[PDB]
Amino acid sequence: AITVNTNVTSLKAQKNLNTSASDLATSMERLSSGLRINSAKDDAAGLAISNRLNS
Amino acid sequence: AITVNTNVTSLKAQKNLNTSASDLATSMERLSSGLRINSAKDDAAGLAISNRLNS
Amino acid sequence: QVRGLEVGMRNANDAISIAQIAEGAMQEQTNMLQRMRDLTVQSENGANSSADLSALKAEMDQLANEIDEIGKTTAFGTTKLLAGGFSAGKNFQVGAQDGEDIKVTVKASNKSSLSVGSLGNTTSAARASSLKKIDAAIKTIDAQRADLGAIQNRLAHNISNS
Amino acid sequence: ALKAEMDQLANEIDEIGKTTAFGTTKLLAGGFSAGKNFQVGAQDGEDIKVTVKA
Amino acid sequence: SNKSSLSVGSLGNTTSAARASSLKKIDAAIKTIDAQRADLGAIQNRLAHNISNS
Amino acid sequence: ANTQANVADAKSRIVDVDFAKETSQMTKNQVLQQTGSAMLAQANQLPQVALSLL
Repeated sequence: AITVNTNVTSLKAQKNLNTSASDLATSMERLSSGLRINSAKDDAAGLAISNRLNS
Repeated sequence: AITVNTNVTSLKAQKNLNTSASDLATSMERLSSGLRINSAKDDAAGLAISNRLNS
Repeated sequence: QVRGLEVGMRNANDAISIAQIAEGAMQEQTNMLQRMRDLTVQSENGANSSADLSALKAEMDQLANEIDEIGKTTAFGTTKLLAGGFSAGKNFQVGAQDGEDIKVTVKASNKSSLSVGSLGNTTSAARASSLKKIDAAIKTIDAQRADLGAIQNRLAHNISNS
Repeated sequence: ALKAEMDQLANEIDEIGKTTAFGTTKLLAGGFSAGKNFQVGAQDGEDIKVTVKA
Repeated sequence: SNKSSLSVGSLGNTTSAARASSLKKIDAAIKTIDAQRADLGAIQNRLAHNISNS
Repeated sequence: ANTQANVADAKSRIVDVDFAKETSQMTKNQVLQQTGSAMLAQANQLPQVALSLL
């Protein structure tokens, strides 16, 4: 069909572009900080193990 | 999202860069002076113990 | 269904925001507890006198005051997050139909609930007791941060599927 | 800690299982386990069956 | 068809149960309007055929 | 500093526009404007069948 009111290819392209931008921002943060684990989003058990090793 | 009005990656990079600059300035001061304790910010009990040993 | 999924993704991003603020607040608390642990280990030195012990304890008290301040001050606009208002979680409807929702739970974390608000260092037994309670506090903050991280991962997958 | 994250992931697998719909009809809960027919031709019996299990 | 016959004239949102109740009644109202529009459309089709035959 | 970053992120999620979505909506409405203009210009020529009958 040739339709004007809905465009699905654009929706899917938007979602892919957003995923790529998120990944790039995460990498930029990790290079700026120098650490792999900046939150518990990253690795939760490693956070606690590293707190104990830090103590 | 692709936004122009707010940039959070830049905010976080600014904070990391400021932390690094502060640490470098502290180290430079300590090497220029030759002392570990330049203020009571550094070690408060050691300051008093060292005042008594100096007496 | 389309319109409800749009609003539900908005609610999910709100939940991610709340969890991210609280999780970031707990890191400074961990940092200050590590500092107090070092001060407590330094108190166990047979060359310290009462004046040195008083200096060490004055800094411990200031650190406990800042832990309490972070506990009562953290907010999302005007609603408090670390004071006990999320101890029984709040629901965010992340779908188009009723009952499709995720619960965000945060317990209170301050110098009174962490049991670090009355530590001493003037006697050997007091130092031992302070060491044990600081280690326990570090453990409980780790557990809270673990649960908030799991919630954030879950919300990411859910937004992708929507 | 590891197991707490495993449990949250299993909860989200269950949520996707019960939530997926076409408007208001559920798709991954077992309603298509014995498939439904769509008549794709002009005469009776010319049809295709779509089967989805829970 | 008005806010009194559709039962949407007193909806609340201050409590969890009030939100659930409001959701159910809004969905029901959408359904009843759909049914009315269906019957009016059938009537219009019928009148078209009848005018053609006349 | 931490809290300022997280709260500015939170506010941006609510207030700021999405360019990827909004440019798509703009292009759709552009095409619809051109189509509706053509269709209205063609619609204003319907009373000229009477001149043929006349």
